[PDB]
Order: sequence, then C-alpha cells, then structure tokens
Amino acid sequence: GSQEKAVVLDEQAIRRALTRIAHEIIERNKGVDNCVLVGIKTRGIYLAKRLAERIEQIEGKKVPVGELDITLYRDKGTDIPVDITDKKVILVDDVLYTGRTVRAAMDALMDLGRPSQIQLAVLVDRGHRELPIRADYVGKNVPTSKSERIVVQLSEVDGQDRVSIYEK
Amino acid sequence: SQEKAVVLDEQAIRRALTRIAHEIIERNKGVDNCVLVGIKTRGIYLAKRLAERIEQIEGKKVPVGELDITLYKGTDIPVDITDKKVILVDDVLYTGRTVRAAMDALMDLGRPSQIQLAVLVDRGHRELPIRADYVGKNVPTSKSERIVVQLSEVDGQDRVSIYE
Amino acid sequence: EKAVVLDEQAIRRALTRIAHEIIERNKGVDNCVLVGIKTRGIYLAKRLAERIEQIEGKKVPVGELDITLYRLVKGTDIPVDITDKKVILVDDVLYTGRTVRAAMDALMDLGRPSQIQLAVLVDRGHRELPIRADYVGKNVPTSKSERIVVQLSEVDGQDRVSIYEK
Amino acid sequence: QEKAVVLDEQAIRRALTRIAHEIIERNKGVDNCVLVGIKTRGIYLAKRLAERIEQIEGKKVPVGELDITLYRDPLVKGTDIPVDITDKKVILVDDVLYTGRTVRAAMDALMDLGRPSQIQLAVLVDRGHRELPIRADYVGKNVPTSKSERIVVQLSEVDGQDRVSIYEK
Repeated sequence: GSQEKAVVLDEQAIRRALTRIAHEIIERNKGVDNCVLVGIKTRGIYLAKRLAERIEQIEGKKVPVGELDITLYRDKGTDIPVDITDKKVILVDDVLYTGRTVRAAMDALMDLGRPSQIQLAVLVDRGHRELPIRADYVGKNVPTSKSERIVVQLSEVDGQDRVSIYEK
Repeated sequence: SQEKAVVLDEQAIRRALTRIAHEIIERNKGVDNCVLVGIKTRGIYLAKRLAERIEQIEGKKVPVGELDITLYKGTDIPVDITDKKVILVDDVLYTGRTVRAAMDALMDLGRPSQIQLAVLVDRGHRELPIRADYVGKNVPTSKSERIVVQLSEVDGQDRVSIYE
Repeated sequence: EKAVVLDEQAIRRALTRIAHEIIERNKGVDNCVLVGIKTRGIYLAKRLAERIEQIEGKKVPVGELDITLYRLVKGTDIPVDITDKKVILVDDVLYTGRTVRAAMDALMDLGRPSQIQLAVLVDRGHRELPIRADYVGKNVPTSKSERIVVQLSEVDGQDRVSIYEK
Repeated sequence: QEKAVVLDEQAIRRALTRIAHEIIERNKGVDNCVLVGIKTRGIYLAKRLAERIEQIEGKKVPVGELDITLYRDPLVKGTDIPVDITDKKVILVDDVLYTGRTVRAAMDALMDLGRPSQIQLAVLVDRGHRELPIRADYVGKNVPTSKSERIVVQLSEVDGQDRVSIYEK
C-alpha cells in the first residue's frame, strides 16, 4: 500500500536494534573469528556494513562483508571478498517475510563454498513464513496482515532511517 | 557409546505425535491441499503415523510421500505438490542440512505453496537458519552427544535417548 | 468490530490442541485441577475438562475464581483441596498479567499447589508483569486502543473472538 | 562437585553487556526505570547493569535492593529502594530463575512499596523447571538442567571470580 499506517522503528530504534544485534552476534559466536557478513541487495548490504562497523568498534576486529544480488520474493550475481569455506556466514536482510529469498541466498552460498554455518540477521521479521526458515537475530518482530507491507528506509539509499507498515 | 538418558518413552512419543497432529490441523485450518513427506526411514514412519492420526481426527486422508536422502537420493511422492502445503517430517532436527536438501528436492519436483517441518526431536546445534514448525520435544544436547530414536516399525520399540 | 481473529472452528481446534498439550506436559492429568477465572475462563476450563476426559478417561475437577479483570478477588469455589496438586489456571485473554498475578495469590492462600500453570485462549500482548501463559490458543497482536472480545456459546450465544476498537 | 562450566567470565561479560542494550532498546532509553536486585548476587548484577547503562546512555539508573529467602536455596526480609517506584518501570534482577517462587514474592514486595507501571525481569540464567507462570524478559543464558542438578553462580564481588557452573546436587 501507499499510506503509512504506523512507524514501527524510527531512527533511534533502528540504531538501538542494530547495536543490540551486533552484541548478540559477538555473544553467540564468542567473538567474531571466522565470521563473514553477507548482505542481500540493496538494503541488506547497507545493514551488513553497519553491523560490521559496530562490531569493529566493539571488538576491534574487521568482519569482511560480501554481497548477494537476488530478486526479492517480497518485491543472481555475487561479490564476496573472502573464501567462505569453513567460515560462519551471517546473511543479512532488511525484512524476513516468506523466507524464499533466504532460501535462494542459502543455495547460492552453498554453491560458492562450504560454510561451517549460515546464520541470519534481519531488521524486521514480519511473519507469514512459507518455508521452515527463521532468523537467528531480529531487530523487531512486526506483526502484519497479508495486505500490509513493510517499508524500510535507510539513510544511505533513501535519505532517512525509518521502518513503517504501509497499507492500501 | 553408552546411553546417557532416556528422553521420551512410548507413551510420551504417542502423546507428542497426537499433539503434533492437532497442531497441523489447527495451523492449516484442516488439511485440505496438504501432503506429508517423510524423510528417510524414520521420518516416513512418523509421517504415516501422523496421517493415520489426522485421518481419525478429521476424516480426511493426507497423502504421504517419501524422500531418500543420505545421512548427515530418490523420491516417491504419490501426488503433484504444485500449489500444495508440503509438511516435511523427520525424526531429529540437528544441523538443518538434511532439511535444506529435502527442500531442494521438493522444489525440483514442483512448486509447493509452502513447506512446513515437523520433527519428533529438536536437539539444537543448527548450522543453517532452519526451524521446525512442529516439535515433539526440545532435547538439549552437547556436541559430544547424539540422539537415538527408536520406532517400533523398524527397531522393535518406541523410545528416544541421548547417547555419548 | 475490527477483525474476527478466531471463528468457531478455530476455537475448537485451539482448545483441542491445548488439551493435548496439557496431557503431554503433565504426562497425564493425575493430581491436576483446572481453575477458571470468571466467567469465560470457567467455561473454557470446562471445555478443556470435557476434552481431557474424552482423551484420558479422567474427569479433572474444575474450580472457579471470581476476580475483577484488570483488562480484586471477590470469591473462590474450588471443590477439591489444591495442596500438592498442579493447578491449571484458565482465562480467556492475557493482557497485562495483573489479573493472573491476583489469581496466583488467591490460589496460594487456599492451598500449596505443586505448580500453577496458565492456559489462555488469547495472548494479546502488552504485559506489565513477568507473567506468561504455558498454553495459548492464539497470539493476537493488538494496539493499546483495541480490546479483545471473546464470545463462548454457553454464556454469550456464539463462539467468536474479535478485536474491537474500544 | 562441578559438572560443567556454562558461562565463563567472558561469557558473563558479553551476556550482561547484551542485556544492557536490550533494556535500553525495549524501554527506548531508561527514563523512569529503576533497577531492583534480589540479594545477594542479583544486587551485584543490577549494579553491573546500571554501570553499563550509564556508559551507554550517559544516565544513571537508580538501583534498589530486595532481601528475600531464595526458594531455589519465600520470606521478604527487607527492602531498600532509594526512589519512589510509583509509575516507574521496575527492572527486577536475579542471578537464577528456577521455580519462579522468589520472583513471585519479589513482585508482592514491590507492590507493597508502590504502584509501578510495569515490572520487568532480568536474570543471568534461566535453568528451567518453572512452577509458576513467570518468565524473564531478559535472560543471559538458558541453561538446561536436570532436577538432580543446581546452578552455582560466582561473581567476583561475593565469591572472588565470575563463573556459572552446573553442580550435581
């Protein structure tokens, strides 16, 4: 839809969620040795870069960031600067809806290499999964109806940081 | 390896599977356009048990298919799965790599409208972002343990244990 | 009325599922007592006792608590001693958790149960206390300007759960 | 004796830092929040969290204390909360959540002192086996245990080291 129904994360809430996710990643992996962030185009890639910056500030370690170009089911090229074999790949996307985009991303990764794990971080989980896929790290669970959509704006691409529900 | 604990006896297995049958009916609002697909030997028997239980509850026969997948390939699914809700059934969810392969096989056969996952045991230690929709029992384990699932059809008794 | 979130078949499927969860988690229903929070919680409890009986061939005793719903304990009517029993408290909707907090305190005045479990048809979010249901029919997202209305046939003439802007 | 270490010192630090960020996130800052620790180790965890939150947000959250016999091993012995909690968000802090009986008693004590807007719960460890419908909002680690085990939390301020272990007993 075209009408903003609710703002569900403002700029500050986005920052607080990403910071908390960074801390989770570090906590669950016990540091970030052998981790690679891989963002899904376009907004996922910017979120991955933000997480890498935050992690570097927290831990003093640089996590490499790769990119996947995938058509988003919700609405097939690769650029990963390190070998992912035996690494822990943390996929990053803005919104988890059906899970079909993540399924395709997993398949791509598993063609490029044999990671030891693939984790998933998303800014929003909006429900309505169609595959048995779940994010390891979630910024905000945002309930939605099927007629609603999530709009993520990020300052790098869109001029402001905002997440909204839009409705017809 | 020695047995370290028993985590589900025969009655607990029966209770978990009956509850899972009721969850499947509940979440899908009936079982129209659903298809159960069992993974490997024990997932297939669990799928059959769930189909029999669902038939008794709802009076509808859900088709049961099979997938043969190597242990972390062949398929036998008796209906078209395009636009159907496929409920994959496995005995244990560990890394998620078997399920990832199973999803691949399914997508090769057809275009299901969704894929759900039912397991008797989730033992943690996922290596992919895969979760079961329906779980009999969450069984915490260390990496130096394994789950052993016995089902009467092939093993003589219904039991789940931790070994190692 | 904004959205019907459970119709009659969905209510039946949720309560049947909850009965099987209760039997599963308790490994049967020996030494269990259902206690409903008046009025709709009491009918839900009775439905659950009827389902459990069909499954297990045991009739779980059903008690009642009369409590002002935050969304004060006025009276209790529990037909068995609850000391060393597993009490399953039943309400229609979990919102803040303040009512359940008051119910727990009442129960603990009437006896020393081994445990207190909580079954609710709907969890609408917005907790204000660290209270969670063990058994939930449906998680129903709501805003603070909305309310959940539950109708059960025995006392309200139909089975329906809706969100109202109220 | 000791069966397994489940959080070492670095894992305790990382959990508490993460929890501080969760507290800030969920409450959108820490305005009108009050941390209340359960003795003996919950209070030190509350003070750690307050120090972390001050570093992150620049703001000092007041810390109170509750002295309660711990069911896991309830009587409310005493309270010492330095601000009024009416209409505030109280974040109760304990080291281990087991049956929930202690928290139940803590909630009662809080309600005797004031009318908080909400009561949140942070614990370092949730070891399962609840006997009441109580759950923590913030958890350091979910630690599966059997009924024949206990959790032992050591904190440097009380015990001379930071460690969480499972013991047979």
